[PDB]
Order: sequence, then C-alpha cells, then structure tokens
Amino acid sequence: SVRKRKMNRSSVGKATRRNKDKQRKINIQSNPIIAANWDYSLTMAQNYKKLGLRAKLQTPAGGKETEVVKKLEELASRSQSEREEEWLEKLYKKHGDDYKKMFFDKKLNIYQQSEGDLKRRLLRWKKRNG
Amino acid sequence: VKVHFDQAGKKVSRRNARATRAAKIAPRPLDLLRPVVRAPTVKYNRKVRAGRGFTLAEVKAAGLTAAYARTIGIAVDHRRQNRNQEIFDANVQRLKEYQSKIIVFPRN
Amino acid sequence: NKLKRQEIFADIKHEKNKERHTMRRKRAKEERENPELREQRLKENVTQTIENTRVYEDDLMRYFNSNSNEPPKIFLTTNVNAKKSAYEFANILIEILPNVTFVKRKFGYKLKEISDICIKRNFTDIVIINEDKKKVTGLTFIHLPEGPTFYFKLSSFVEHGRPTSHIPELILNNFQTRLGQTVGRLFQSILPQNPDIEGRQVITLHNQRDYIFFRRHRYVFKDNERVGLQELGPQFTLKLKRLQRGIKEETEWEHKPEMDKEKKKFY
Amino acid sequence: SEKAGHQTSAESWGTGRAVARIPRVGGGGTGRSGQGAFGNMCRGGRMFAPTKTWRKWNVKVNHNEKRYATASAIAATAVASLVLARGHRVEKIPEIPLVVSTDLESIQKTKEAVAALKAVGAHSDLLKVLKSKKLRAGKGKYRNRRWTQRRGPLVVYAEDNGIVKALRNVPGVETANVASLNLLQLAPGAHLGRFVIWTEAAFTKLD
Amino acid sequence: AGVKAYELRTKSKEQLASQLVDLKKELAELKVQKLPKIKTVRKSIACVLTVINEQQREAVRQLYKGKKYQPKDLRAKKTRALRRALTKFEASQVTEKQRKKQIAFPQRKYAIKA
Amino acid sequence: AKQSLDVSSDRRKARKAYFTAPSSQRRVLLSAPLSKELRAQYGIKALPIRRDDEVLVVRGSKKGQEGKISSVYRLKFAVQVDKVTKEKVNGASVPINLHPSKLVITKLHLDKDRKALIQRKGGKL
RNA sequence: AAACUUUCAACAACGGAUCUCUUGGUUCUCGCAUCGAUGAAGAACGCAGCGAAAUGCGAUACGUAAUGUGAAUUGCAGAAUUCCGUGAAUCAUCGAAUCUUUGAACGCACGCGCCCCUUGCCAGGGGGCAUGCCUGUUUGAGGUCAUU
RNA sequence: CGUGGAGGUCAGUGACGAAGCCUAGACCGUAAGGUCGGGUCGAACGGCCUCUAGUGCAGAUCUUGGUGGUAGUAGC
RNA sequence: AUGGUGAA
RNA sequence: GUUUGACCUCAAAUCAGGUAGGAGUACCCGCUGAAUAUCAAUAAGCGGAGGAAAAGAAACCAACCGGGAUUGCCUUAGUAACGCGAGUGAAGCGGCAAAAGCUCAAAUUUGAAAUCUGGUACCUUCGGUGCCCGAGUUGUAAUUUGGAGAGGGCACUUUGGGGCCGUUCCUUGUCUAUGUUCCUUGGAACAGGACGUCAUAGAGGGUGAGAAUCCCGUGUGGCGAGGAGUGCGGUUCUUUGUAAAGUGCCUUCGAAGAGUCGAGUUGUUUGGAUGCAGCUCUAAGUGGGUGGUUCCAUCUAAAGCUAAAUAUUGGCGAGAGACCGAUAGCGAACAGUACAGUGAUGGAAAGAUGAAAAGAACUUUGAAAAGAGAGUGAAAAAGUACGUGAAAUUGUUGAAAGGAAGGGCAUUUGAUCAGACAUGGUGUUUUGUGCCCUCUGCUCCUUGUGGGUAGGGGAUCUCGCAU
Repeated sequence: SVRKRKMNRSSVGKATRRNKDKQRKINIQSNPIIAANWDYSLTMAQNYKKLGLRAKLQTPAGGKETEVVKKLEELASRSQSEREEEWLEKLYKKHGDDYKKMFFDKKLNIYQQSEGDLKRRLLRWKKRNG
Repeated sequence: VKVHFDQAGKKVSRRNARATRAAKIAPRPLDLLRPVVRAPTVKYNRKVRAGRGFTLAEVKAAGLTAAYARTIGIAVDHRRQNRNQEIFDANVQRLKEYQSKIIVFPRN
Repeated sequence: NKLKRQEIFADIKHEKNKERHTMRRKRAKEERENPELREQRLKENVTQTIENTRVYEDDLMRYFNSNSNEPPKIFLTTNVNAKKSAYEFANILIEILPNVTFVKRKFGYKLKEISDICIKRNFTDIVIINEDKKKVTGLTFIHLPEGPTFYFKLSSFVEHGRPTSHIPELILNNFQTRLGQTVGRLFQSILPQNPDIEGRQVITLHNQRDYIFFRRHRYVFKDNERVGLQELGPQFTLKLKRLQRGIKEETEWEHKPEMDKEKKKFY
Repeated sequence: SEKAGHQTSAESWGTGRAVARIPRVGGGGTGRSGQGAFGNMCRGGRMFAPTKTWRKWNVKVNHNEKRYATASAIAATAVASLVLARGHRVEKIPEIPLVVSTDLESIQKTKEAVAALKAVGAHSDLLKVLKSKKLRAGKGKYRNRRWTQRRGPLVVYAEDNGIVKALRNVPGVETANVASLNLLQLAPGAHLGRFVIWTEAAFTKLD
Repeated sequence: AGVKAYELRTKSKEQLASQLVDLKKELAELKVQKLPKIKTVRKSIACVLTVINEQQREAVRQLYKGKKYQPKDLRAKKTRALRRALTKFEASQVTEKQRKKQIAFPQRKYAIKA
Repeated sequence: AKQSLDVSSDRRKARKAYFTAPSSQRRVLLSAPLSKELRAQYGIKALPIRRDDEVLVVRGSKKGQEGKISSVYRLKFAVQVDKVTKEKVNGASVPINLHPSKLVITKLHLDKDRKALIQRKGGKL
C-alpha cells in the first residue's frame, strides 16, 4: 500500500513491538498456592493433573492429594450502634424481659419492632455487655 | 473462495486463549457443571447428552439456590422443565457429587 | 539512479577535458614567449615511469663458465617422446650454437649416466629442450664441471632474412643485478666467443623486467652516425627458472607463483 | 496477485490499422501507449493460468497406511545392510539395533552426549555430518535454504530429561519420542534404513 | 557550543527577553556578511524562545492550578476519540441493585477434586 | 538453533537491518576484540572502539602494522589507523579503510564512561 | 586483371541476451486498535554552507524542549574539546514547545469588516468573531391564573 | 532427452577457477542431448531415486528490446 | 449498464 | 387593579460548559440499484460505526421418555421444497469452538423528591466534601422484571472503602563460551590438511572469496529504569446504622409494551409461500402467537443493554514460503516520478564498476571530440558508455569463388587438428635386504583355516624386493 511504502521510506522509524514469545507464556495470577506448584513446562491439563485438579467437567472431546491438602488447610485460615444500645437499654430498664409489654411501649418503641426482633436485639446486647 | 490455511493457527489461538483463561481462572476448572439431557427426535433419543444448565427444581433438590449455585460453577437453566424421574435423579446425584467434591476458599 | 549518475559524470568529464585543453593551450602559448618556464615545469614534473621507480670474482667466471682457451662442446638432446617441433627447434639451435652434437634420448640413461658419458667424451655443456604439446615450452643449460645449470621457460616462438655463415656479434643489455649477470655470463660462455665482425651479423640479449629477448639482425651504418637493422628471422623470449646451482641439488633462486605482487624489483 | 495485469487501460483497435489485434494501451507521450496488454504472451501482461491460493497443498493419507509406513520404516532399521545402503557410516556399531542405557537420557551437557555417542560407535556418522555441509545449489541460496547437510543419527527416548536439548545443537543428530516415531525422520527422502539409537527403556516401551 | 538550556532555566523573563534581543541583533549583523556562527546564534535564539515559552506555559498552568475547565491548549493531546469513551469513573459506575447482588453473591474461587 | 519466536532468521531482513542500522547501533556493530594480553588484564573479550584506541592489524596486506586510530567511519563501517595510509600517484596520502573485526586493540583509551562500561561488562581495572 | 557481388577463420563496433546476486515484489500465518475543530487526509511557499530526487522541518523552520548511548559527521569547506565530560550524533527514545498560506476550513464575499489590548489625531504588539444541535446564566416580548 | 524448485545420497565439484559464452576440435547415442580438448569470464554448481510445474518454439498481419537492404535515396 | 468529463 | 405578581410560549448574547460535518473504507449496518425466469438483493451510487460489526438471552425448535442466548464449522445435504425444463436451494435434531445474564413500563417513599446537572472554596483531582443555583411532581432515587414479585410474623445466616509493598501486563537498557594456532595457495583465507575448545549457544548477518570459535548475534538465566491496574498475597487506617441482603416456614396481596396484533389491497423479496412497504378498517385479557387430529404441545410480541467462539486484499507491529527473480515479481528493486490530454484520466524506460577510487599524477596532438605515451590497480580482455560480453548487423586482414545462392550421396586438392613421459612380460646367475629361517617376547577379541607389534643371531636364498 502507499502508506506502508511511505512509512518504510520515512525517517520516523517503525514502532517495533516484539511480543510473539509472550503469547506462549502465561503466568498464573489468581492463586498463590498454584503459582508455587504450577510448572510452565507442562500443559494446562498436565499441570492440573499434577496439582490434582480437574481441568474439564464434561466429557472432553478427542482422546486423552499432596497438593490439594494445602488447599483444604487454607479453608481453616457485627455489633450494635451506640444509639441502638441506648435505645435497647431504655426498653430493658422500662420493661425488663416483658417482651409483650415492651411491644406496646408507645413512647420508647418509636419503631414498631416485632417481639422477635426486640428479643434478639436484647439477647445480643446482653451477650455483648451483660 | 476461502481456504482454511489458519486451521493450525486457529487451533493455536484457541489453545492460547484457554491457557490465558486458566491463568486468570487457575483455581476453577474453566467449565460450569452441566446436567444430563435426553434428546428429542427418536433417531437420537437413545443418546444422552449434556445440557445448558440445571433446572430450578433440580437445584432446589440439590440443597442450594440458583444464585449461590452460579457462583460455585453450576449452570442454571430456568427454561427447561422436568418430566422424567430418572433424569431428575441423575442430575441430583451429579449436583450432590459436585458439591461434595468442590472446595471453596474463604472470602476473608 | 543510473541515469543521474551517468549524466552527471558525462558532463563532468566534458568540462574537465575542456579545462585541460584550454590550460594546455594557454601554457604552451605563454611558454613560447618564456622558454625557461617550460624547462622549469618539465623539471618539476617527472613522468614516474615504472623503470624510474625500481625498488633499489674472476675465479668464479673461469671455474663455472667456458673460456677462450678451450672452445666449449655443448651436448644437445631432447626430452623423451619428442616430436617434429622439438627437432625443428633443434635445427635453429644447431644454426646458432657453435659446436653441437645431437643424440636421441635413450629413455633410461639417468641424468647421472648422461653426465658421466659426457665427461667421458669431454663435453662442456648440456642443453635439452622439453615439450608438452606440439610447441617448445622450456629450455635448459647445464655446465659439466661443478654442475652449474639454468632452466629457462620458452614462449612466443615465431619463425625474415637468411643468416650468413658468419658468427654473430654478442651484445648483452640490462644485466646489472648480480643474478642477472650470472645469466649474462652463461650466455656469453655458451654462445660463440670469437667475433668475426665482417659480415655484419649480431646476436643480442635484452632483458627489461624478467624476460630476455633474443633476436638476430643485420646492421649497416650510414654517414649520419646511425645504424639501421633488419629482422633476421626468429623471435625469441626466455624466462629464467629454478636457478639450481647444481645438477639438481641446492636450488638458490627458484621462482614461486607467489612473487610478482610487488610489481617491482625486476628479478 | 490477482490485480496484476488488470492495472492497465487498453482496447483492441479492431482492424484497418494493419497491426496485431491484441489490445493496446491508449493515450500517448508516456511510451507505454500502443503496447500489448492483457495478453499472456505480452510483456508485463497477465500470465496464463495464474497460480491461485486454493490449489491443493495437503494430501489426505489413511491412518492405517500411515501406521504401516511407520512400521516398515522402523523395521528397515534392523537390517545393517539396508542401513548401510542408506549412506550412514554404521560400519563400526557394536550391535544393531543399537541399545543404550537409560542414563543417556539424563545427560544435560552436549560435551558429554557427543562423547558418549563417539564412544558407542556413532563417531563415524557425526564425522560424516559437519563435513558434507555444502552451500545450497540453485536459487535456494537466498530463500532461507542457504545451507544443507546429510542427516545424522536418530536418538529415540522414552522420557525427556535434557537429552533433547543437549543433542539439538550437534549437527545431524535428531531426537524423537517412541510415541511419535516420525516417519519423515525415520526415512528421510523416502529412503528406508536410517541409523537409529534406542535406549533400553525405549526398547521395552516399543513393545 | 552555543547557549545551554539548563543555564537559561533560572533566568527571568526580562533577562531572557534581553538575551533574545541581543541574539537577534547578532544574527542581523551576521546576515550582512553571509560562517558557522550564524547557525550557533540561530540555535541560541530558538533555545531562548523555547525557554521563554516553557516558562510562560508553566505560569499559565499555575494560574489555572486545580480549577476546572483549564484552557484547551494545556489539555491532553491524546486523541479525539479518548476524550469521549467515558472515563474510568463513568464506566465503573454501577447501579445500587447490581452492587447489592454482587455483595450478596460474589464470584467465589473454587477447585473440584474433593 | 534459535528458539525465540520474536527473532527472525530471514536473510533479507537481517541484510536490510545491517545496512540501515543507525549510527548508535553501528557503534555496537563496530566492535573489535582485545589482545590476549589485554584480555587477561581487563577480563573482557571485546569492547567498542574509539579514536584514541590503539589497534593492531591481524588480516589483510597490512598484517603486523599498528598505530593509533584517527577516525571511526560508521557510515562506511570502516575505521582508520594512524600511519596506515595509501600512496597515490600524485603523492596525496589517503588512509586505508579497515574493519574493526579484523584488528586487535593493543591499548585502550580510558575515560569515565569507558571505565563504567568495563565494570558493567564484568571487567576489572 | 584490378575494382566489385558472395561463403568462412581472426581482429574491430552495437545490445545487454546467457550465468551470479539484491535494502524488491507477491503469497501464507500471528498480536493489537491507533485520524479530526485542543483544527484529519491533501495542496502551495520557504528552511541545510554548498542541493537534483527522497526524508525532515515551519520565521524557534533537514529543527527547539527533555532522557539514554558515551567522542563524532563526512561528497567538499567549515566546528572544535577540556573529549576523565549535565555532553558532539543527519544516533535512539520522545511524554514538553514552535507549528507559514490553503485545505471539514471557520470574520463577510464573490477583495476585506468588528471586540480586545497594548508600547508610543493615529499606529506597532497578542488572541478570537463560520453553520446544525445539548445543559446552564442574562435580557426582551406575548396566552392563562391571581389583583379589596 | 532437457529446465525452475524441493526431500534424500555422493564425509561430491570449485580461487591450483563453479556457472555462462565462444570454439574450420574430439568422443558417445537412431535422437531429444551428455561428455571432454583450447580462449574470456568470475563464485557458485553438479553424478543418481523420487516429488513438484508459470518446464522445451519457426511463424499466431504475436509482445518487449536490438539491427540490416531500401539509401547516403525521396527530401531539406 | 453504473458513475463522471467537456461541449451553447 | 386606568395596577402588581405566578408561570407557559417565543426570540436574542462575539454569554459559560459541550458535541456534529470530513478523511479512510478489506470486513460490518441501512437505502437504492442495471447490463416476466437467468447473470442479481451482484456491478456502480449514497448514508452510518468498530477493532471487529450485526444478532443475542424465544409470542423459539419440535410432536419427542423432549431440547432451552446469539454466533461460526462439519453433518443434516445437493435432501425437503420450488421452478419439475434448463436450474435455485433451505432449516430442526446430532458433534465441535466459546458460554453470562440482565435493565425499564407496569400495583404510594407520602412518616418527609429521600434524585440529579451546574457555580463556588478546599483535598487524597478520570473524583469527594460544605454551601448556593437550576431540572424534577406532566415523576428524579431504592424496592419487582414472570425464574414471579410485594406488606408483615417465626428461627437463623451474611456483609464494605481508601493507601503501601509485592504479583501480573506494557515500554525499555544491560551481563551472561570457545583459535584467529601451524602448513599449502591466493591480492585478500571466510578455501584444503593437522592440532585444539563451547554447544539449553552449529538460526542469521558483516568482516579484501563458503567462518561456531573476529565481531554483531542466538540458548538459558540475573540485574535494572518509566507507566496500567486492582486479576490477588501480605501490609495499614476505617467501619455502625436500631444499615442492606439471603435461607426455611406461616400469613395478606399479586401490574404485564394499541394506530399495536390482525384482515383487505397495492409495489417488493424469496427456490421459502413468509417477510418487507403506501393506505380504508382495526382486535382481547383465565387474553394473544406458533403447530394436528374434540381440542393437546410451547412461549408471552408490539422496549432496551450485554465480552467469548465469527469476517478482515484498509492501519500499526511481527514469524514464514517446494512463490517470482530487472522483458519475472505490485505499473514502480533505481514511480504514481517524467510525460500526454482544456479536463475527468492514462502512465512508462531505468539495478550491479572496482576490496577500497587506488576514479588515469605527469608528458604530449588537438578552438572541441577525445587520442598516444605513463602509471594506479588481481585483472582497465573491470576506465564512472564500468560484475560476463552471443546473434541479427557493420569495417579491416586472409583464403576461396563469381543475370545467383542454399541442401543430400561418393571423393581429390588446399588449410588444419588428434595420433602411447608404453619402454613391458617370462626362466635362468651373482650380491644386500625384509614381513625370510631360528630363539626370546608383548598385544586385541573371542576360541577362531586369526590379526597387530618387538629384542638377539644369516645370507639354504627367489618366500618378496633391489641389483
């Protein structure tokens, strides 16, 4: 093409980019355990078999736990606001454990919380504080 | 007139793309678990084949939800109904095996 | 671009030639009125010829060469399996050498045997012509006592006057170098040493760089103190080779193809 | 190029001008005008039967026939006379087929692999290679086919430990796996009887 | 040879203008003769002008420091198509519902062996 | 054999690159091996040549001649050595063009950049 | 006979046919998306000491700004260099400037107007004033409703 | 029989001269052609089994390039 | 036939 | 009110913040479009985008024990179907490549338009905050998109943001082996032989002719410098707010794209009878669309977004060819240049000197062409008309022959070319030797009708050689 010949003749120079080799090489970037054990010399399927993992869940087309223990071991590696705490304390003082009476408190139960929610919050407060 | 000189090139590109996906998706197997399917067209009904995704009923019977199942690598298809007990049982067993074989890392 | 290069230089050469011609004409015209300036310019401009750029015992003569006290008998033969051309050249050898005896090659008498037989017969020198094709290519000369010998390559052999019976006069040129004068002495002792000037016969050897030209001419003088000459038949050029210094032992100057690169010293 | 030759405006003059009816470029002044165009016989014209890209390049071969050819090539290596007729200097091999210990596969340095090959008897073939290296004859000199040389010994291994890399640099020597056993390498030029060196582990795995 | 830019960086506007005027006068004087010094003075003039322009541009940037909608001259020259193609923040914008869904069921990392 | 997929062994491409290589690359191209005596001293095989570097002639008709270099003709890929000159018919003396690859450096010219390069290339001083 | 017509060996002219090669063309394969009012492609005029083509550049004009290399460039003259050094190359990278008149071409047109400002009635000096449409600010005019 | 290219083989040929060209030189064959003797030339080419094709010219009022009689003529 | 060129 | 305000509408400003043309065009999308069936939804023309575009998660395919986004390939298949004539020609299923689902309209946040654009001052600046201005109520946020979903109650489960270093990617510099040893030739050794060394480096190029070891380079690793990002592992500050979601159960409710579907007619496409398109009319909500023997099977159109496998003769950057070789290959290896045309357009010819110019110093004849000497140079049978120089054709020397010549059979004469460094073989007779006689040894296999190699003694000796 005309533009290609002009660029070749121009003294600006080509913006050379060499990345063919980088297409073959891909570094694992989603797990630290695999990276230490992964071997780039082998293929994806071979690497998965070496690690002890499945690279395909469906019957693959065409013909065909020393590391998983680390993954399993890797598996073994909220409170109440101050205003919420004060509101809970007020109701607890005014009604104690009388959940039914606490429900009908018009001027302390500003939000009509259910008996279950009130008792759960009070139990959480008691466990956290007493 | 198109000649598939790139056949080898296309295969190499597909392999490189799969390797890149594995590098990004190293922990996972690159595939979503698919259910067993019986085909229509009696000429092929004898053949059992993989489907798109498990039905909502199968996912419920497997002890997990579709929203949670998708995040674990289970294909969910809400369009397919269920009219065969054997296929439903096979899909449930496959899902149970998948759940018993999968390992999930903590989010912490 | 070929066209640009050809056109540019074509015009350049024309202008250069024009300038050279104009300068030469002006210089000649101005020198006509100033003759001394021409002499000064000629003195300041040397032609730098190849000749001008050259890059820098009585017992021996008697012992390794013939002398007038005894005429030298020269043994003439030919290499084995010789043919008509060799005998034709031997005819000229007889016509030019003083005392020659021709003997057919016996094909098996070693060089030592030939030398012994020649000593038995009191021969003085051995000359043998060698051929490869139907042409003479080389010539050799060996002296019997102490075995000083020389080997010469032959080229440009060409067959117009008829030489007389008189012995041609011997003249040598350009043998200043020590090696050259050895070949000059060989020629002076192999060719007749008794001039018979009457009959105006002359034989000349003329070396320029490495080749020696042998020719015969008749010379006649005129009142203008100049001598004219006419070709007396054969043309001959020779090239010295192998300078054995013995019958076949202890070569001293044998030429090598690797030489001649210097372009000078004219061995 | 398909567009080659078509990049010219020319039309036939028909008759009456007492000239060839081949179409000629119009216009004037340039000089190309009046010259033949579109003709295979014309200078700079459209070559007859241009080579198209959809010509057949690969040949389908039955898998069974391919295996038969590979088996025949492998068998041919067992005959010393057949291998000798192939041009390999196997006159000094201690045994045929040549069987070597598996430790050969573990060699990492070419200096040791070449010494082992020389000691076992392959020295003659290695000398034959690197000697017949001659410059390419014909126009191939400047098509990346500049140099050519005779094939060297073939090494067959069951597992790769470094021998494939150690032997790649020594000219003539080639390494292949028992599973592959390339026919193009076993019988280069369609000529059977290549000098092949096998490891005892590879010898067992051949069965 | 000639003036050095690293020396002219610290010169003031008035000093740079005086140097430029002197160099222009020298060039005008040399033009009458018609001589590599002409090239040196020409290069010095260009260097002084470039230094002055650089100082002026940084001053303009300083006066427009931090405030929105700076002059288009100082704006990025990347390309016409990159001023469009909504910036990173706009592209990353996500509805609250999608964020809630992602938080509730984030994509998990897992392997299938046991 | 070459294993990298980013490097091409094409004769045409290499020839084009060599002839069209810029002066910066030609500097690397015009390398000259060091003398065996100098190799032991600096522990380096070859270094780029420069003006003041002293070199020895190992090939060509001028074999055995030595002298201080005077110019590095990068455009012509040739270098000039002092006292190595031709004699024209008119008496004018023209330096003979020599290739650095056919010459051996006998005495290097030491500068700060050359000293840094020597250390960079594993040498010693 | 000489002269002259014709066949052939040698010598002396055309042309580059044969042989060798190429910073070329063509074809196959692979990575990526990269023009423009913050002024695209294209055209005209100028710039190197000497200049045909090509390339580069825009009155900062075969370049200016910045980093790497470390001692050049070269057809000729010319420069130097403190060259143990913030430093030369027509070197490489290239993110900072300049970027003549046209050209989507953009003040009005088929010559030629206005805001601005300035250093000295009047002028040098510096940037803009083209048409379609989106959001916001300013002004002006006109239909409904209110006006105890 | 011959040519462009490719796989194989001659541990082939070659600056002590490969290819091409010339040659009132010779040998071989019924021939496509091969080989050797001598001159210019300079750097690549060939003996043989296969594969491959833009593979072999006496003309197509055939294409490019080159040169003769016409003719030192018509004519200027 | 498609798209353009100049021409009263 | 013989007035003053709310808006709505319409104009203007050298207003502030913005975008649009056009270029390129191989591929993509739409319109149009030739030379009643065929070239043909081609050629040409116009408009609109990107690295891909379009399409895309069914008013689907099927009548089966059913499959479940779109896209590309094989298969289906040259079959069904049609024009039954030449001919055109599908699609489901099946296998493969790659897989991801979502967002609005629809039912009250009304116990708080909770939403958003712009101006202003800061900071940690592809943005955040305090304030103001304006849009919004003729609806801006959250909650729901049929897989249902929403208000409540019962046992429970869960949770994010910003910096730092590493990690990965892009740009880019650098380190990382061995002869120039000897001999022959050559102008030059990069040619042959001998002696050597490295090889995860014998791919390639340059160096006075074919170079691993002369250089640049290549194999593998190390050391750096400048940018991207949160694909993630540590590191550090924060959360909070009676905040937002999920699981199972009980309870009360529970919306769905109209000048749209559809029929009629007229133009158009299909091998499909479908679809596209001017216009009269114009549909229903346990409703509507697609298919068959009483209807049974499957979805919910008249809104939109979405990477992947898919095309690619343009652009940038790379790896290669059983490709062509200056009359080939792109028209152009030194050109879209010279040149022709008022114009749209057409459009060429041309590569190589020599290692290097060492490009003929200098003398000499010519107004000028270039000659003769002279020299450089491996060569001038390489002199810038330069790597090599055949025919057609032209001039000279020589031979021959003479209103023609050309070829075949056989031969004379003239000229001229080849025409064995063949110099042997046999039996006999002296002399000196060894591998020959004898004595004494060493060494390789296997084992054998052998091979190789030594130290003492002679001419029983022709076993061979030389005389």
